[PDB]
Amino acid sequence: MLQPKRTKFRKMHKGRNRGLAQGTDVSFGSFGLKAVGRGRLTARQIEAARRAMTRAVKRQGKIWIRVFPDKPITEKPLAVRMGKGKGNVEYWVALIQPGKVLYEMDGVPEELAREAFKLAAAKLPIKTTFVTKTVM
Amino acid sequence: MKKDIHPKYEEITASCSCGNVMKIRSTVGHDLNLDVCSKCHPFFTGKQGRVDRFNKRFNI
Amino acid sequence: GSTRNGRDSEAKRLGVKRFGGESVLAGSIIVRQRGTKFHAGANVGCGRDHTLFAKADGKVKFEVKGPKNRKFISIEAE
Amino acid sequence: AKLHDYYKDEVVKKLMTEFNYNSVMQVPRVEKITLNMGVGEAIADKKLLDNAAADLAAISGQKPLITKARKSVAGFKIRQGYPIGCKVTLRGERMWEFFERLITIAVPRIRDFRGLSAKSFDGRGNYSMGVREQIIFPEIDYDKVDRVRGLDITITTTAKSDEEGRALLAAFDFPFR
Amino acid sequence: GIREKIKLVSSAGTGHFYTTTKNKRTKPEKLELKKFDPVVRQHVIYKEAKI
Amino acid sequence: DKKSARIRRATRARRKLQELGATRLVVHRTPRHIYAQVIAPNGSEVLVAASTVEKAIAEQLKYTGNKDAAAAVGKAVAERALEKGIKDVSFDRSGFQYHGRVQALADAAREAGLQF
RNA sequence: CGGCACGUAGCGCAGCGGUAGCGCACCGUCAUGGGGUGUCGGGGGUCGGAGGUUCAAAUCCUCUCGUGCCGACCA
RNA sequence: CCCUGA
RNA sequence: UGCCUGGCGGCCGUAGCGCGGUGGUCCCACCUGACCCCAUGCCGAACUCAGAAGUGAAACGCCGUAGCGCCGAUGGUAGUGUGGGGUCUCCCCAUGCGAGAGUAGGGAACUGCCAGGCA
RNA sequence: UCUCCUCCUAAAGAGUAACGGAGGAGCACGAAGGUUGGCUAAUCCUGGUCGGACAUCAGGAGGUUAGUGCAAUGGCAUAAGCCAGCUUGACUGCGAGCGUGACGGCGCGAGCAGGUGCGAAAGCAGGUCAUAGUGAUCCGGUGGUUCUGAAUGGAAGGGCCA
RNA sequence: ACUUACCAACCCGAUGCAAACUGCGAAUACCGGAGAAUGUUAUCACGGGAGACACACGGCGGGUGCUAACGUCCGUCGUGA
Ligand SMILES: [Mg+2]
Ligand SMILES: [Mg+2]
Ligand SMILES: [Mg+2]
Ligand SMILES: [Mg+2]
Ligand SMILES: [Mg+2]
Ligand SMILES: [Mg+2]
Ligand SMILES: [Mg+2]
Ligand SMILES: [Mg+2]
Ligand SMILES: [Mg+2]
Ligand SMILES: [Mg+2]
Ligand SMILES: [Mg+2]
Ligand SMILES: [Mg+2]
Ligand SMILES: [Mg+2]
Ligand SMILES: [Mg+2]
Ligand SMILES: [Mg+2]
Ligand SMILES: [Mg+2]
Ligand SMILES: [Mg+2]
Ligand SMILES: [Mg+2]
Ligand SMILES: [Zn+2]
Repeated sequence: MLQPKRTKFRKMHKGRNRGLAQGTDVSFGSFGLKAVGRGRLTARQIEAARRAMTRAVKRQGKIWIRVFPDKPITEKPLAVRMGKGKGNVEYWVALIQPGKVLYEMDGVPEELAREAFKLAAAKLPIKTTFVTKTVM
Repeated sequence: MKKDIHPKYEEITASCSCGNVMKIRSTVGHDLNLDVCSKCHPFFTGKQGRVDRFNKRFNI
Repeated sequence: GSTRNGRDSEAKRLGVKRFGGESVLAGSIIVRQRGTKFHAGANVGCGRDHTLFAKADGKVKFEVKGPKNRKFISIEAE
Repeated sequence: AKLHDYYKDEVVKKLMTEFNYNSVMQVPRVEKITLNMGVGEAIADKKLLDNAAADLAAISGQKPLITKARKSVAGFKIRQGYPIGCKVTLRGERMWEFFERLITIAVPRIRDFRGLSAKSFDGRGNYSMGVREQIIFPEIDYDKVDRVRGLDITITTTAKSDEEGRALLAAFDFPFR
Repeated sequence: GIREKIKLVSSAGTGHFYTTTKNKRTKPEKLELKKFDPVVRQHVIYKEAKI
Repeated sequence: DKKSARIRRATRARRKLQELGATRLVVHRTPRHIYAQVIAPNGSEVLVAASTVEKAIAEQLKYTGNKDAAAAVGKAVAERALEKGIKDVSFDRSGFQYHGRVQALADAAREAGLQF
């Protein structure tokens, strides 16, 4: 479960998630799972997808996680009246814009990479596609 | 040099027992009688086995 | 539930009071600032809270000058 | 003045022949000699620092600067601005006379002397050494001492490299081992 | 806080006094300064006195 | 470095005189010579100049790098300034300590007639 | 759920900008033919964990985990 | 103040 | 009128670093002495004075070279004012403004006043 | 929690809310103020007696990553940072003009008169690098000033200035 | 002296994120000036008289909430009032 070791501040504003993403190319490995929809990726979701990939490939090849959940999300408990302070931090998300290469993989044939990325795309909450490294 | 704050520093004579006489400004006041200098120290001049001792003690 | 926050200070109303090209009288404040974000040029004085005031009549003139590229305010005499 | 005249007449010629220089200004000079004493037990007894100042003054023929702490240190329980050492700087005539005193008298009087390390250059040609017992200087009489002390000596030189610095000191016949 | 009020009264006898503060524990000795006395319109010596 | 340290010392006084718009008598000093220039309030146009490297002073001078040389240069630059009709300049020592040769030049100009 | 009080040697407690202490317990020697009592004398502690300020934190501040105390009322 | 069973 | 040098500026990295070379008649710097004018919380190191034997070693100036720093289009993109629209967490259309980064490239500054040396 | 300061929210002038997110103040200082002169940091590496990861010394690399009496922001090399000499401008009466508030009030200020400090002079100095360090009115206390003084002369009391 | 089931600071190269990061940086908005046309002075000052200080929703920009509420609190515009 990914989380920053320390941050300057514990709570952040909600903010907005407009625009299209940077880091949209396959940079290190040969194949990539790229997000086409827009949303948030919980650290639990990222972990579940990574576990599914690594188990599908059986620990050959190399896997890069190109996103990191650095934004804390708060929640209020039940039976708490609205308005008495910002709530407590519960989990961390990574905001995703379209075209954002979430995961990336090398050292494995294309069909096995496609199958592993299919299992992880089934674990993720947003729309994805499979992309290949292109020379320029 | 500042005045009146520095120690008295006048020229004296140092004689070493190897026959050496030298003159230096120094703060000790009286003359100096030296046991060794740079001209008679063995390091400066250049003055600085089991089978052997076994053979010497048990020559046959 | 209770918060440790909730305090703020009343805003000091800083910023450029008379802008570039405006005609001023003697003694008019041009900017109010914390520190010399802008420096005083010709016919502009720096008061103790680093406030730049027009030392003579004329028009305000903003410029950049110097080896550190610092922003100066001058009064060009009319 | 004796070793300074010795420098001017033969050491510059020796270094010219040795290193194929083009300028007598390029031939290295001995710039200064700095003597320092770390008297860090002044925090317990400040008067002992005054004793060490009198000691260094008698050795070098010059009133010393009482050096204080650059910044406060946790382990040694010193505060910034607190006097913990003393230092003299020797330039010119007094530097040459002290250098002669050292290399002729005080160095042969070292207990168990086998020579000085040739690795004691700071990578730039400057030399540093330590004196364990100030009694090696004849300026300090024996039965007037209260505590055995030491000091350290830094010959700062305008030479560019370690080879040049050790060549200069060897041309002055500095007892390297 | 620990800094308490004092006045500096004239040495010219005009009855004029300035008022300042003073830290009594660190600096117990009295304060005198040459300042301007507008009654005689000259600079004279002001010495410490109690409020 | 000596020149950069001296320029750092001189910058404050020069910038104050620039703000005040004063006609500057700037003095420069070397081991061998000494230089003086009266310079306009815009700071770019040299009104008058006098120095020991000029033959018209160096012939009368014995050695160009002492206080007699500085006094001669000060009297010279003062008489040219009064001939051109300035009469009111402010001294700019350029970071040299106002002492010795710089003081001798400034005193020589002050007796010869420049007002500072 | 809200506060507010403490975590210090094996145990029970003081100390809350510099030193860490007390009693019982343990150990070594005496006393007794032997044990207990008693007499002589030692040693023992990341100061709950961890990190921010500071010359420097058991101490000031914050997060965290236990325990204890007082309120979770009117409908 | 004490003294494990035969 | 050309070249070199010193002082004061304009502008403030296309102008600063690095690397290689070069200059000493003048100028500049190092330099040579210091009881003095003056100075070191010790020291003529620095500040200062009296000078001119030596050297351009360091420094400085000039010259050359892209390893950097720096400048930088055109086209596209992001954003966005006004009007309209959708599948309305976010976009799209008409129209006006239009970056940041990157790319081709540029790039080893230019210039004014006074004074001195050489031709 | 209630007054005051700093940042964000706050939508590139100002201002702008919530039991929104984070921190501070209720002082200090006759030098920690004025001026003249001078100086430049943090950290690391190498060498060096005790001395060690870390004291003082020497050299290099570095370039403000330091510093600022105390939070945070904005400033600072001409230093506003650091060291010394002499000092009291931490003055008295005023003040063109301007900023900021509903008002009470609060802030900036060239310049004029008198007297001063530092400086060789130009100059700078009406507290501190700036922004917090606070409290209306009433009623009284103390010092000066006949300004008033219930028939008159005083006085009490009142006024004005501190 | 060796090996790593290993953990890794500086620097270098490649990739992201930030309301409380900035060597860059718009659109708008605001301040000042000049010029034409248009507008029943639409602007400012002074005086007489008030009311009002319980707002609602919709669009855009945000805090808060669950980018929940015909929720709550701000900025700007529109309509209802
Ligand atoms: Mg029993
Ligand atoms: Mg010299
Ligand atoms: Mg050279
Ligand atoms: Mg561009
Ligand atoms: Mg170059
Ligand atoms: Mg604003
Ligand atoms: Mg706005
Ligand atoms: Mg409003
Ligand atoms: Mg101060
Ligand atoms: Mg100064
Ligand atoms: Mg100051
Ligand atoms: Mg302050
Ligand atoms: Mg009466
Ligand atoms: Mg009566
Ligand atoms: Mg009265
Ligand atoms: Mg209301
Ligand atoms: Mg509303
Ligand atoms: Mg509503
Ligand atoms: Zn001998």
